[PDB]
Amino acid sequence: MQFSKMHGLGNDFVVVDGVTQNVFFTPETIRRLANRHCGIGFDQLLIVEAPYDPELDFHYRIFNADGSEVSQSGNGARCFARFVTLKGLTNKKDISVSTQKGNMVLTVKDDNQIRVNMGEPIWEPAKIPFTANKFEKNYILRTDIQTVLCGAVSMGNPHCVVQVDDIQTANVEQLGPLLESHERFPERVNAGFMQIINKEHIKLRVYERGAGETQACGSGACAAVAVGIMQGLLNNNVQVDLPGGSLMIEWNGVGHPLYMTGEATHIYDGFITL
Repeated sequence: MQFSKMHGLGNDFVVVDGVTQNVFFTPETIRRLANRHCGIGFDQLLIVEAPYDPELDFHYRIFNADGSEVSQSGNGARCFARFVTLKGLTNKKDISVSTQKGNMVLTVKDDNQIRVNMGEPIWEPAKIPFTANKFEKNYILRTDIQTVLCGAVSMGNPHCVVQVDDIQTANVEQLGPLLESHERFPERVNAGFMQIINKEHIKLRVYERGAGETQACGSGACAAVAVGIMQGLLNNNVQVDLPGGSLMIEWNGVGHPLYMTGEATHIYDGFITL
């Protein structure tokens, strides 16, 4: 079996062509391959598959080191786009792809970066889902230790964005869990902590739904910028600094889709018989 190793902002993936190859991995095999000392070594596994839909170009699944399939809006999108391009699985500039959760359109920029069309941000509370009487630019959320103000929005997945003075000392450890599993968020939520440096630059930390804080949560960068723009604290093109690295977010407001742009790097190609 052939595979490629790639990385994008804090995460390193093993990407496999599951289109021209029939691939299957027991959760066990995945755990073995993810092991950095006895296996290939990687944070997540990405399989490119047929879409079984004449309107899409591809589909792809992501598995964590535990061998479980996961659905994180936008995750692995850039590595996927560069992989199908490099491997000649497609030659289009705009690629339609579906993930376990939703759909996306990827654009391979001339500068070699990947621009992801994340669609229009969803504000209606009920559609997030988030329990609230009506829409608000800033919602009052009570937690056992503090009442916080936050913007709430959906990029397919639920988001809670709290602004903080200093990203390094923000109480992510305690507020993250309290927000992530707050009652007013029926299906749980991704809790973002945003420090605004200026109208076109922010630093972000995310306590991902069910996974906690990691090196980078793209959909989180999207939500944070969307909220900031909605509140009038940010311009329409913003650089987001996640722990793993930076992303560029562009959103022209309601009626427009939000774009997320970043890099994806090919490292090497491998062959392994399972």
